[PDB]
Amino acid sequence: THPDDEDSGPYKHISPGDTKVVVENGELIMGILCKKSLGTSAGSLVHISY
Amino acid sequence: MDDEEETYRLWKIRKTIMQLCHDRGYLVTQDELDQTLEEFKAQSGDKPSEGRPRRTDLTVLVAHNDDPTDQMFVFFPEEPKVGIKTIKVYCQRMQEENITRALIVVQQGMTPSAKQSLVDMAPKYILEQFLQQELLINITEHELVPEHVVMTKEEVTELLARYKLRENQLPRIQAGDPVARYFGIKRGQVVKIIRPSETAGRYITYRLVQ
Amino acid sequence: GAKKSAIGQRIVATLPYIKQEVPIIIVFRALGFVSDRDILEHIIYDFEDPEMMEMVKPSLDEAFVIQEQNVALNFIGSRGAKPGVTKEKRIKYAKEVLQKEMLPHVGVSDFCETKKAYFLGYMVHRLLLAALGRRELDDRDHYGNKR
Amino acid sequence: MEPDGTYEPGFVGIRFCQECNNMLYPKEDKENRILLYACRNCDYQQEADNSCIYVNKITHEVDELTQIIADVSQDPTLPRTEDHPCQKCGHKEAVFFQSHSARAEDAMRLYYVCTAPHCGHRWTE
Amino acid sequence: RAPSTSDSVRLKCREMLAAALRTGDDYIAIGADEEELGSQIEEAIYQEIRNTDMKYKNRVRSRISNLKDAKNPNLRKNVLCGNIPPDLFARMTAEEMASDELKEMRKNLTKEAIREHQMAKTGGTQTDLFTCGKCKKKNCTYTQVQTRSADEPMTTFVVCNECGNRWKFC
Amino acid sequence: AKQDVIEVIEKAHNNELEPTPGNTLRQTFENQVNRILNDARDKTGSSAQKSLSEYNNFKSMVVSGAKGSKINISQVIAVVGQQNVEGKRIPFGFKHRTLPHFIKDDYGPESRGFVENSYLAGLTPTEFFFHAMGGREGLIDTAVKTAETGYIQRRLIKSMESVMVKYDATVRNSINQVVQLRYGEDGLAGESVEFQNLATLKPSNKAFEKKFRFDYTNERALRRTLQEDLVKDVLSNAHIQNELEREFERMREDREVLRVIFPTGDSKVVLPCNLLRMIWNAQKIFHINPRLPSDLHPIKVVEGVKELSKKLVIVNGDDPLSRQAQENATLLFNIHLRSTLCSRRMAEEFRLSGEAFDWLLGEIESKFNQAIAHPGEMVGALAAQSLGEPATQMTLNTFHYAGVSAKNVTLGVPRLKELINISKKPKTPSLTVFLLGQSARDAERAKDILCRLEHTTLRKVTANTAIYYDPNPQSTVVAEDQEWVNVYYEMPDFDVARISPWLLRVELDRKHMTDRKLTMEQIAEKINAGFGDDLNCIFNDDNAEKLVLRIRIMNSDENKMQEEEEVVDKMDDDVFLRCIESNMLTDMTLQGIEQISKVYMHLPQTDNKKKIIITEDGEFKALQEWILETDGVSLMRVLSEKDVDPVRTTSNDIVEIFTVLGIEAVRKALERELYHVISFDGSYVNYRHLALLCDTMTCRGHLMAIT
Ligand SMILES: [Zn+2]
Ligand SMILES: [Zn+2]
Ligand SMILES: [Zn+2]
Repeated sequence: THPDDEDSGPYKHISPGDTKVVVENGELIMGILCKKSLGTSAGSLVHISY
Repeated sequence: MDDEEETYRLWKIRKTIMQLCHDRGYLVTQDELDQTLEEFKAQSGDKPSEGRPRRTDLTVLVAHNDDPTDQMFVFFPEEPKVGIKTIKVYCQRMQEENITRALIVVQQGMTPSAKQSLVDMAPKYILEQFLQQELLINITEHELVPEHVVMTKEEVTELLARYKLRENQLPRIQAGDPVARYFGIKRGQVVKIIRPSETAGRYITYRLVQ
Repeated sequence: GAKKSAIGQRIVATLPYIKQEVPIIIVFRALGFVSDRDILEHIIYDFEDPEMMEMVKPSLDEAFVIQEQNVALNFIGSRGAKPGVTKEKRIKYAKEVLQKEMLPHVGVSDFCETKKAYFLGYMVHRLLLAALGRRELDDRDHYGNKR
Repeated sequence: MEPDGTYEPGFVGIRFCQECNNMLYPKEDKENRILLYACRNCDYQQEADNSCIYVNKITHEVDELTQIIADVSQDPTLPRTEDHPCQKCGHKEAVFFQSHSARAEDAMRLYYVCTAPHCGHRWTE
Repeated sequence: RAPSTSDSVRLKCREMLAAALRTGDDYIAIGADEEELGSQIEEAIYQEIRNTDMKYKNRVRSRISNLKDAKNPNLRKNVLCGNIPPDLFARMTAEEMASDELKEMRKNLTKEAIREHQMAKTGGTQTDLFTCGKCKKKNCTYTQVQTRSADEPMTTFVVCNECGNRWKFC
Repeated sequence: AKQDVIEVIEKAHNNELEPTPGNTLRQTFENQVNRILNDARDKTGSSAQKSLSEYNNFKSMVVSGAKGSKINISQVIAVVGQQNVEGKRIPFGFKHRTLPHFIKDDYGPESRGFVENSYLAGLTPTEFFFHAMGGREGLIDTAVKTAETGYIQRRLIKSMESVMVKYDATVRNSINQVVQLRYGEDGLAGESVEFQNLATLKPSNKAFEKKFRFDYTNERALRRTLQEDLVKDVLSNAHIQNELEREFERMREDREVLRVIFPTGDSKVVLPCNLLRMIWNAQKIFHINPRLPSDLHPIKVVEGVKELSKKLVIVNGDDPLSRQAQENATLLFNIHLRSTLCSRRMAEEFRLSGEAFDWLLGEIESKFNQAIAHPGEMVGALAAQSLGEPATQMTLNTFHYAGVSAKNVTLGVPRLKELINISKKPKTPSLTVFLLGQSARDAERAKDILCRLEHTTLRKVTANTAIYYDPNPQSTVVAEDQEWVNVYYEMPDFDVARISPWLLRVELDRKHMTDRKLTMEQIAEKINAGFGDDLNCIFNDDNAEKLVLRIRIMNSDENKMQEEEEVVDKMDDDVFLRCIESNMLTDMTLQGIEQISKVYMHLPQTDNKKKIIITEDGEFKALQEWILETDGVSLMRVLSEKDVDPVRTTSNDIVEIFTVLGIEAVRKALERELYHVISFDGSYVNYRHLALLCDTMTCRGHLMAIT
């Protein structure tokens, strides 16, 4: 997603920043879904589901 | 002035034929493989009396692979364009020497009657023909070109048996293909192409010569 | 080959579906202006510039083989008309084509053969300007040049 | 000679026969050791004034102050300039422009034409 | 001593090298023998060439041309006073000459313009936006193609030339 | 920004801008204003995206990626920017003008097609018409691309249709010839693959050793009882130490082969299963706490991976050739599988238990065995549509060239059509020469090779030519040369009575002559060699202020005594001197000898991924350098020149590659060229499809264009 500070923000200690999406055991833990999560992407939720 | 390049070239083509002799397996000296430009210049003591028949002297024999069945013979004609007359004497020379294969490196081109005559030599001793400019650099070192290894007729028999194919059904390669010419292979022989693969890492193919 | 070589000066003319190309100076001689000083004047009446005049110079040299209007008409006829026998109809046939089919809009009569020659020359001049680069090529789409 | 010279030997591409009014061509006189010009269709002949018979390229006849007529000064579409001084007449106001040719040579440099009837003078800056 | 000779052509080449050394009378103020030196030069050239070939002749003339330069009489004066030995004069390997000055600058300037012919050719775009998630550099290019599109909308494509890496906006 | 453009126009009219490399001064100027206007659009574009509030629905559509994008926000809120057509600013339609509303020659932004307004404020009248011009290029492009791609796709399917994977899993066409021994060289399915990272390409040899090696010396860190449980009891085992030491020995050898396979250093490969996501599925379900101690025996891991390696059948057989086929074909998945499931990796990072690992082995076995492609399938047809589809996507003649040189390496569909036809005469053939190490870090060596490679004809080197009448040089009309004539009295002193009195004099440009580093004796020797001894040449010193060359023509002396009538038909020598002058220019091929000349440019590459080398630390490194890029084809000879790289020198032209490097080298080069054209959009067509395409065209030695 546009969000945060590519290349150096996640290293800025991970103040969860909520941007990045994490799903675990079939439950959405954090983040916001977009075309990169849901779209025709190589690693989208939809691809993994299939 | 251009004469001075020549020495680099004469060094350079001799070295490529050595690798060519070495890949065919004719056992050249490691030192001849290792021979530097400075040594070669030292070997013919450069700088004197130019246009001298160094190449007639450069003519070399090469003996071997695994079974000392005579040898292979390498000839550098002095003439820019070689005609049948030089070939006929050379033929007298190969016959006297009783050699089994002859490689001739012509500086510009061969007369078509000589190529014809080279064709008619096919039953007896084999004659192989390289254009000096294509030989002047080792093409087999180039990055595009995967490792080629020729197989014996027995290995081909086992290959066709184990996959259950016909000779006709394999991928073909030109008899004039620069690489096929490099090994000097004839029809019916198979080359094993070994390639790097993005997805296999290594991939092995075969091509029947056509 | 060893002619002078230089092909990039050899100006020729297609006349309307004449089976063969014709050199432009021959066309001028067919119009009747046999004097080279006059032909040169008709191409460019401002001969203060040696470069363009030198540029046409090998085509004048190429024309030299013939210097009579009748012969030049017979020449265009043979370069136009299928093979035959007499020369004279060929000159007449060549003459009516040269008169009527050559730029009809400037005239369709004998009495305006000279004026037509002037228009051919501005046209060769129009051509030479582009080859020197003195004048930009015409645009293939400029609506100003459409009807 | 000197570096600060020029090469305009006077390329005389025109010297027609005084009689038949056609072009003269070079030809040798070995007897007199002199170049002569003769018409091919007749005997008339005359000696040359130069040893040259042909030249090619100059590559840079930058051709900056020729062909372009002063009267271009009248054209309403050309930019009038408030930039002063006709280097000839003590009057400002000049029309200027550039290249306007296909042998553009890469001459981005501006050409200025004085517009008052006193010069018609054409310089460059 | 000057090495013995008998060939008439060699003798005249020495005479011309001597005659070139006579230019501007500098030889007088220094008082150095131009005939012995020209002979030593010529011998040294001949020791290189070993005959009187066109190439030797060209070398004699270029040696002559170096002596007859109007803008650099100091080269001759350097040879006349022995600041340049004949064996050095005999060879043009050691460059060509640089005391008329401006021409050396110009050749240097030529060496600039062909080096100017190397500079980037024509560097590109240079938008400089997003940081790459591989080689950690912001030097990046973006591609804008297919406007409106059929069903793959004018998405924004960003490529890191720095390591041939490409990703999309969002 | 507008004041800054007026400022650059002011500099340009002063004649002092100083041009950019390889460009005319207008191009330098045009490249510069174009940089300023683009920077102007992007600066305000970045300002508008900042200025948007959280609640902008327009930003909400852009961010989900639903429809539309950043540039649209730029155009509606900010400023629309420079329009262009054919990749350049709006042409001068009328005499030197775009519209009669402007002054002649007005390079300003607005006057030549920059739109200052946003769609929201509305466009001004000229901008609207220059915008309507920008509107056509896209409508027309649409109508053409639809016709061309429809045709390219049909031809492609029509070739490959009969190829298909047979039940012994070799891929063969209609007459039953073999295309591949295994489909896609591994026999996997394209819909079951995934992108994966190769752990063993990890930089630094020391770093690899640290992260992978299972230590036995046990650092005083609760060793043996930290992480692992009962494994503290097998620390005394000699056999277990030697077997793992054997494992690490395979990993150094695999790491060495894998470095040969991927010289560029990319870790992204398509492979089945995605072993890492599975380990995560495995950890998550069994409720594995990574802080709690382990419960897994290392030998169970090593042997289990061996057994799994044997279970992953892709080539059934038993004789030496089948074992080699099995081993080599799934080499890349096998080295990956050992790298992921490594004992030290398993124990430290993934913390899996014994039950979880045994289950994990069972799923990878089931997924890998399921991944193998289904024989019977139509593979040939499948590939043609996956190739056909990107020709559908984008670009017909749009220019996005960022390789700091010529447009060359034509982008998009017309280039695809060339590879598809194997055109004997491409519209824009090319060739990339890389340079030997020393000559690659130095400019001056690079300049000397560059001049040797270039192909320039004497016509380019000549400033001017003249032909003079001068029987007596000793009193030549060119009094300044007079000093040279005395200089050349001994220059064959006798046949001056015999040589023709006709003189050709040539003057050479000083900068251009120097640039080629030529010397006069080279020219004299070249021209002498071309025309012969009959062509008597003399020349002045290369250091005179007016560099000049003088040409005469000598005859055959003895025999020319007017025997019959002179078998030349009495050709005047002047006229003949023009033919000599013509041909001397058009023929003389010094340094470069054929069709390429100095077309050059020279380039510095630091941006790309070139010269990737190994270092003694073990890691990969960048090596910036000079490389020569040419616009012509002569690969056979150009390879043999000195200091030219005989290894990485390449050409985009597949017919020349065929002549020199044979059919296998075609198969690769054509793949790279087809991969490279698809890669411009970077939609990433799966490689297995292009391998199949290349194999069909190169199947039978001779090139089989699909025409
Ligand atoms: Zn006359
Ligand atoms: Zn004035
Ligand atoms: Zn990067």
